[PDB]
Amino acid sequence: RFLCGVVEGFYGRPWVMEQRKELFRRLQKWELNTYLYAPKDDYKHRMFWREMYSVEEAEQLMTLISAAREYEIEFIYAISPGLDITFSNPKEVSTLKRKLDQVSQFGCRSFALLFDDIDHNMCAADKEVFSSFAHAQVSITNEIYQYLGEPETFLFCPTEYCGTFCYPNVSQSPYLRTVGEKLLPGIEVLWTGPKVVSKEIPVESIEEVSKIIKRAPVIWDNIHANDYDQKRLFLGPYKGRSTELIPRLKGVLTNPNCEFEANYVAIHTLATWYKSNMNGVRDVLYSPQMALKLALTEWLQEFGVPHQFVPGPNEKPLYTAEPVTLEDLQLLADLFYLPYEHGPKGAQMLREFQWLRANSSVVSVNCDSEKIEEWRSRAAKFEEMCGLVMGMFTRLSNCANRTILYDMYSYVWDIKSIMSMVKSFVQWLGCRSHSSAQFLDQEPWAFRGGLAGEFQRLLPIPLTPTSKVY
Amino acid sequence: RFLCGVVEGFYGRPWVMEQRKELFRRLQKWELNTYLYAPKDDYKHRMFWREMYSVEEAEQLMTLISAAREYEIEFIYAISPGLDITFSNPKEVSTLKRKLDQVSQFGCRSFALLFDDIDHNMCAADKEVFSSFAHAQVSITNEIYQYLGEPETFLFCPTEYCGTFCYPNVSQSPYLRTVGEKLLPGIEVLWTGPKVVSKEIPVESIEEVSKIIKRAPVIWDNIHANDYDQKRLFLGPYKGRSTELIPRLKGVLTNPNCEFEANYVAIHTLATWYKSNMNDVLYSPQMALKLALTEWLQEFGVPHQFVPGPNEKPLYTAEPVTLEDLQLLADLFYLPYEHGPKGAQMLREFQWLRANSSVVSVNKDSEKIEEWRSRAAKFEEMCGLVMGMFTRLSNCANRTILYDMYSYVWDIKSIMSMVKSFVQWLGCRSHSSAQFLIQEPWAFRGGLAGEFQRLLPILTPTSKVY
Repeated sequence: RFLCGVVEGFYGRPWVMEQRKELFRRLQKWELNTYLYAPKDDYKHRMFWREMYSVEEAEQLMTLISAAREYEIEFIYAISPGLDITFSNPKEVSTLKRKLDQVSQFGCRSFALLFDDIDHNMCAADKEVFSSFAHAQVSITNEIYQYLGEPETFLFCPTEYCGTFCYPNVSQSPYLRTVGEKLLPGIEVLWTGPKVVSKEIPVESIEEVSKIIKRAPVIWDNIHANDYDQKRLFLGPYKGRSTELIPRLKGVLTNPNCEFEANYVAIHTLATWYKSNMNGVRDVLYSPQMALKLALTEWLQEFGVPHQFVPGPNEKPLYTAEPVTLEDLQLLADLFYLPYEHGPKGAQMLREFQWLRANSSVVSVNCDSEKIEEWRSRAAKFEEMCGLVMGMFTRLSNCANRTILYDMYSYVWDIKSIMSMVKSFVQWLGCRSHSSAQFLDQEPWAFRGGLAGEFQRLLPIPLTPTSKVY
Repeated sequence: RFLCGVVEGFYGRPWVMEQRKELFRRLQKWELNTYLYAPKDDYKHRMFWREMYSVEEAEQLMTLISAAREYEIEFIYAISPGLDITFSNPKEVSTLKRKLDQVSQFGCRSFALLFDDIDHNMCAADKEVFSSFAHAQVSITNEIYQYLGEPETFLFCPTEYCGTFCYPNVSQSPYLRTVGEKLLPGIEVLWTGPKVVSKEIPVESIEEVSKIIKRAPVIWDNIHANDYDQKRLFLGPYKGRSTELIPRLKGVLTNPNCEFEANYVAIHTLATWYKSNMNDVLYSPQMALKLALTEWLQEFGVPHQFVPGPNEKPLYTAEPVTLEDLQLLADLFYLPYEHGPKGAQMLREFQWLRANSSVVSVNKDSEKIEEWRSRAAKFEEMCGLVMGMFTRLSNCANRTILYDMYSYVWDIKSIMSMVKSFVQWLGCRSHSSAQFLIQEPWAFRGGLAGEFQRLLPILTPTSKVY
């Protein structure tokens, strides 16, 4: 019995009910089994955790819970009271019971209390009653677990939810020692690995934490989360998590991109990883590369589905003729790959452009043959690759599935707009030994990224135009 | 008779029907009168301009046209065939007629042909028939204008839509000379000023273009457009266009932020500007901003109890969004070529602190050091105002407004938090051995796009993400 699935647990615009229902269908299809409702900014889940749902909201939740049951997906209702609950007040604890009990009357049998991203400071009244922040949390979590009839699945998200957050380290944390000792053993605890967004989750980091919390954790995986950086998106495969973790874990619930339709790879490849070693104990089962191909091959089929003039040899050919290919998606994913890694093709373009720039002088004076025919042929290879990015954009912009397009638009627009400008600059580097033109005062580009961008930059890390915005 | 209003004319996720209806209400309330339907990526407007609307799409457009009429707003249906059309083929010109006549059967009496953002290259068959790109455009525009009964309002968007796009300049462009000469005089021409996103639209730039096109243009204003840069948003006032342009113009239609609810300031201040000299002395950008923000505020407390003791945990949700929070948010996301007073100020203070950083990284020059400390503390407090702004907005009852703006407000507060941290660290340099970043997200900020952009020519802070 292993919880594998998705947690809607990020900041910003939550998913709407139609999308949650569609998620359940995808989860079932890929043989996953769990959804955890935890959208940080759905107002009645965290900020206003005290308010009961209205009649309409109640009707929408009942329908959603029914849809989970119909798709053989376990629906886990989480709540996040940690920003302002007075833990020692029994009127507050009753409010929390009332809320959760309203939800069980919607049909829900699984629950969670989340204490992620809050400070350690307690109010005066809670310090009189509890000796540490952990004691207060564990107390109300135990009291709520028991009030709900000790449900088969109840989750707890600690404030120290990753290696780096544990004062002073994982294995001596007083916060986690208390959680391990006092949190009832039927309750499961959530963990995100060594960091908030863990590049790898090694087996020993999980043995280490399993010992102080005294169970195998459920992983809350932020690998594909993109709420922390406006320009980023993650389409690369589930990676850096050994199939050997599966027997050492109670589950994995991935918290992925905000943009719903961008999560085809993230969820599909998680499912391939789980299925690969569903029944192992205490030979190379999962290949990230092969799983990416499986997922992109299957994602492609959705682009032609919504959600006969033929011009002569002399006439204007159809702008719309060419559909999105598999090679376009392999490329898109390599440009928007993983949090600590660009995909092979993007890393390559970046490396070639760095090289062209630092060897730029070779081509700005007057013929040095062997170095020069190297630069020209790498520069032409690079110009062709920039052309593949524009093609990828152009064909996506024409696909029949507009819902997928809109979710990804601003990302694909951004990369193609920047590759177009990079290509232009490489072209200009190759004219320096005969063109007098300079490259480019004030258009959009002087202010790129807005005010945020200016601060970020000051910290430690028949003649077509140039002045095109669109 | 002057067309003033909004054009939904940007790239990306278009507005949905509920939002367009709500726009009409806002337009009416602020005494504007025109909407121009032109969403670049609504598929049947440009890419697939040839396809007729389905029964459902047809029903939705009839409803929307009815709503425009009900709110005393002129609905102008635009279409953009320029990527694909063979101009010389009469089957193609007929397809275009069929499309537009389906739309007039929805109730629409006003139309537009847009040729923005396409190349000048014609196919072989069109060069046999037309001597220039302009001739071909003007021909089908005139043919369509006449077929529809020479309707009162018909617009044309040229390919050379701004000063910088005119080869070789505005006043000698063969493309614009042809447009001025041959485009029927009842048809109106769209223009965006000296540039795509014009900082100013001076009076003479409009006299200059008015003479070669031989009428007063309608302005298509991209001042507040934000489709060209993922991280940007514009909440500052309508600025850089004199009230004296009004008599020299047939209208102004603003193409604003993609995020619907962000356009409260952009549209309200445009309306204040028009009203000021319907028939700079008359209009103050600053005063117009205040008017619009004070009225915008009222929407935040509206959607779309336990009282803790002196000992107990105080409500996280207690403090509502203030007027001072919105003035600050707007100053951080102001205009395309200008930050608002408060953001320019924070930037200037932070630049100063950084370049005088050395003063505090050694030790006996007292007056310069007590200057740095007190400016550094003043700056730390201002970074705190940005976090306040964020946390109160994140608690407001109008969730629709919040969601439209969330990732921008999150981004600024997340960066000010990191800037503040760095200023704190600069003031420990004369005793702390700690380095700034000891990777986590920050090494890869902006993604691959960010790394290319950087190479073109001009509880720990790394560890906490949220």
